[PDB]
Amino acid sequence: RSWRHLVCYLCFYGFMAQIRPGESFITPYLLGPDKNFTREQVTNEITPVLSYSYLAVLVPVFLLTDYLRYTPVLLLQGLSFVSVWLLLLLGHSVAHMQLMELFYSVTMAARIAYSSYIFSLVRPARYQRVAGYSRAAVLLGVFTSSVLGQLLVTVGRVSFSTLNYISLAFLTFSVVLALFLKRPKRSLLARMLRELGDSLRRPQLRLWSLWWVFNSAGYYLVVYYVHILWNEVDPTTNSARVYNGAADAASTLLGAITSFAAGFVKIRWARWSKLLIAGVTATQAGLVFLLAHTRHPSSIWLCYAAFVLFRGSYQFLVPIATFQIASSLSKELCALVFGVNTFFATIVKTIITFIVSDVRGLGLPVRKQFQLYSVYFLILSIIYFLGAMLDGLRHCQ
Repeated sequence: RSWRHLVCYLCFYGFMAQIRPGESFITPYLLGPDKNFTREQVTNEITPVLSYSYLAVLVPVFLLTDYLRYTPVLLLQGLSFVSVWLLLLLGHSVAHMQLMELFYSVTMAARIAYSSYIFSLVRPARYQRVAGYSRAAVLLGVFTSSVLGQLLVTVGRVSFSTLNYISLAFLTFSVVLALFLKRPKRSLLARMLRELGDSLRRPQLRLWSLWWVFNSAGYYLVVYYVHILWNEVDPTTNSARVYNGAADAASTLLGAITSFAAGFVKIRWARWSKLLIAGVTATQAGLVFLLAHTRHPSSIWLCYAAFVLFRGSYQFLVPIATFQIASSLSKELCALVFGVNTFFATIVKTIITFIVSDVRGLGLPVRKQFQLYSVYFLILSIIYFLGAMLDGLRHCQ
């Protein structure tokens, strides 16, 4: 009886909090006529601050979430989203946008807290069902937010400034709603070290761990800079012409459908893993190279298709990795295993972005940067293919 109230309220809160209309249109807004911002300043100054701040903030945020009750951190995440949008709306110089990226890193940092919170509150026996409902609700919210924003701008022909104002009310409502949710009762050691040592010896785990470390950072870099590349391809003379949100919605739908597929044959494809990684990485590298090589104004639709295909391809691979990693370990150690992996991936991403894009260095523009990322992904694919071939060589004997 009373259980249903919280069961629906958690899903409602998640769905409402994923309603960010202007998130996908932030990059065009920065380059819009109303703001005297150059593309090179955006590409060389802002996102490096995002990456560095993410690396700086990750570990303390997770440790605070685990030590403290989750509800404070969830409220902090909502408040951080509010602050990010306020700074974006009132940003007046490059330093303001740098601070905005600093705050947005915090919001990005606490996304994983939600799953742990839901796991803590719900009874262990009923955890699976409620977790599935929550994942469905949050994915639906993410899918509908971009659709709502893009449809509002496209046919409504509303200006960009209006869109962010509309988004602000939704963010305020999200934080207000989040404030109410009840805090978990009680979710607060050589055994952990022994378990980590024992599990680490497993062969299957290391491959996926390295994949998560490197390919994840590459994918995140591509995701960050793709919007700037799109703006470079075509000027946004008219607000309606842009369809950034539509690509995000399509990518969300494709990722959902393909992730559904992974579970269908996750076990049946366990034996063949290196070859699968090589094949997927090859397609990702080809798509990145295609994005880099497209310069004609009228091919923009094909660029959108390549991007949605790339994001879908990356999304397809995640569930298999999560399943393979989780099986050996236990719930207690899973969060630590994921956290360490995430931290190493962020360190790698920080190094790469500081080298390629950060000032006081190469500082290459977006085009050559994507051209370099293409070679990076191709090298990863070649390494995986060579490893698979070496493994197969012994199998014959």
